[PDB]
Amino acid sequence: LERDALAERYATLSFDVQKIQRAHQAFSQFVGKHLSVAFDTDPEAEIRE
Amino acid sequence: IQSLTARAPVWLAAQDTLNQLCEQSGETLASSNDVTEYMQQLLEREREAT
Repeated sequence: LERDALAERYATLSFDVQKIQRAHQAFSQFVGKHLSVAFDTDPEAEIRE
Repeated sequence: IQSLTARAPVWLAAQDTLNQLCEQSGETLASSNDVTEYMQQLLEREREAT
């Protein structure tokens, strides 16, 4: 019964680690594909103008 | 010409430091997408090192 809570907490921690790793990998991939135009101006407003 | 002139030194400066930065890295950078690839590689190497 005691170790049940330990396992639950460990599972939460492992899931958190996984989520953080997934977010990091997504960001790494993102920047790999994404920095070139990141935070650049909107063409749509310019084209409308 | 004016536009180009205004942009002339900047481009050169862009190259200059780039070269230094390109030299700062063992790999030579040749394209903006290649630059982003090297950057994300550097991020992954940093993450693994930490």
